[PDB]
Amino acid sequence: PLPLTALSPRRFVVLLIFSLYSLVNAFQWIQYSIISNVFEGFYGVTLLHIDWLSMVYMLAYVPLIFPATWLLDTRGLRLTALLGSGLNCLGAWIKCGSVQQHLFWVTMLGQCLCSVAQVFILGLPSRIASVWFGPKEVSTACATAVLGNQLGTAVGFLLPPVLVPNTQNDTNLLACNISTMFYGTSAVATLLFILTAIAFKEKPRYPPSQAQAALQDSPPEEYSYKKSIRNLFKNIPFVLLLITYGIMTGAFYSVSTLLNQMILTYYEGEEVNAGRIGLTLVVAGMVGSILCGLWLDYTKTYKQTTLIVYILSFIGMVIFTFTLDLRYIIIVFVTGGVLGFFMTGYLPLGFEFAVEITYPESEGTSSGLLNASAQIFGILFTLAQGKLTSDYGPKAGNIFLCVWMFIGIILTALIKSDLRRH
Ligand SMILES: CC(C)CCC[C@@H](C)[C@H]1CC[C@H]2[C@@H]3CC=C4C[C@@H](OC(=O)CCC(=O)O)CC[C@]4(C)[C@H]3CC[C@]12C
Ligand SMILES: CC(C)CCC[C@@H](C)[C@H]1CC[C@H]2[C@@H]3CC=C4C[C@@H](OC(=O)CCC(=O)O)CC[C@]4(C)[C@H]3CC[C@]12C
Ligand SMILES: CC(C)CCC[C@@H](C)[C@H]1CC[C@H]2[C@@H]3CC=C4C[C@@H](OC(=O)CCC(=O)O)CC[C@]4(C)[C@H]3CC[C@]12C
Repeated sequence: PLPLTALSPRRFVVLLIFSLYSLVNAFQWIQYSIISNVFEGFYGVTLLHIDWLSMVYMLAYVPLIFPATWLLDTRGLRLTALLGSGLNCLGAWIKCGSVQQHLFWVTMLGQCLCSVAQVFILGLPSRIASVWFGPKEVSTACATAVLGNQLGTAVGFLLPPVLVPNTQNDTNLLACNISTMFYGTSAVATLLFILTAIAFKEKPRYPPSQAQAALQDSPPEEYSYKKSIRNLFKNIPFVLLLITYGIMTGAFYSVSTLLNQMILTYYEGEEVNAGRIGLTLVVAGMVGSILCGLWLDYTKTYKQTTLIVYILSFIGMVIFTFTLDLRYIIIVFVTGGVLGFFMTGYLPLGFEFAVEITYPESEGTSSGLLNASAQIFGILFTLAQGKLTSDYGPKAGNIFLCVWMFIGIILTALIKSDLRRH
């Protein structure tokens, strides 16, 4: 109680503003893929181009996460938030000027800018929660921050199909709809960036928590990211957890990117239904994350719960694979909901397991490695599954995903640890 601790209303504002612009970023990640056929027709490109529009996020994250983490640690929260918001706004504005049949590269540049923004955006939740919220409010603030990005992904799934119908016959109408969507996104991003500039302060006048007061009082300490990574790789259980988490997240990313292709293969004129399926998957994933966190809290064992969740995710993936072609959209809805539930439920559990197993290694390095593995696996799975679907049909790529999930289960079982919640 020696230092003075107080809570300011501005924290909520900050938690809102980030949760908004981060949301927007997530939207921009999946806007193209969900209507990938429409953009393919408009730009006269192949589906691989639209897949790369989504994979640029993953590609940009891998080489910039560690530099971004260092910048956040050294310069503070405000600079990172401003960078993320401004980059997202600039990417949206560039996309606004990319609405033409011969200007795909402008949209690619805007998407790359949004990808660079994501690197700054993704790391802010926990740091903001610690800096601006008290001990009891930290968990809720972090949950809201992550839910912002998840809701952004869900909205990116749902909205573009409604906003941009597949009017390939009329180029003017398609261009007008794409321009409307881009201008709306740009306006929202600009407003959020202005709000971040005006109100997003570095930290409150007084620390919200005693732990935050101690952290701020402590002098800065330099950390060697390379040494931390080398020590982490020595931990074979952590390597196995990294591989499994990357496999699962990459499978989710590949399914999200190629969902439109799989749905359009068997159901025609169902882009809106595909977006609804994606939104159902994301919402079920949120619910599964909450329920799996509760299950882990009750049972208190990382290994058993993680393995069971992985097995359930594999079963759901197989069910979706072998039910997609039944030509019933409701079955696709249910299977996608179950699959997203289990897949997104796995992610927090695996992340916590990897963070705890790596102790006392810095959480930043482990988080960066986990996310980089997720991005790499997502890129590889997206490429392989897209090629398989184009050449042999969605079932081949889905079976490839199922095989990778089975390999992930095998790796998870091989993990040797008795770690328990403390
Ligand atoms: C600044 C950071 C975020 C990195 C940004 C990198 C991108 C500008 C690069 C990385 C991978 C590239 C893609 C890698 C492979 C392809 C497939 C390629 O396909 C063809 O040329 C097919 C031609 C045919 O149809 O015969 C077209 C370019 C494209 C989309 C590339 C476009 C430019 C990309 C997205
Ligand atoms: C498990 C599979 C699927 C993914 C494995 C990924 C790693 C092997 C790669 C991915 C990103 C890489 C990092 C990307 C950027 C940098 C910054 C780079 O900075 C420097 O050159 C200076 C470092 C210093 O200050 O000592 C050092 C290597 C490092 C940490 C890299 C180390 C190796 C990493 C973690
Ligand atoms: C850990 C990594 C290295 C695993 C890689 C596994 C791939 C080599 C497998 C996984 C899914 C397989 C595909 C699943 C389904 C099919 C459909 C299949 O269709 C056919 O024409 C033959 C069967 C039939 O008659 O229906 C042809 C092989 C193919 C593309 C398979 C080719 C081999 C794939 C890509």
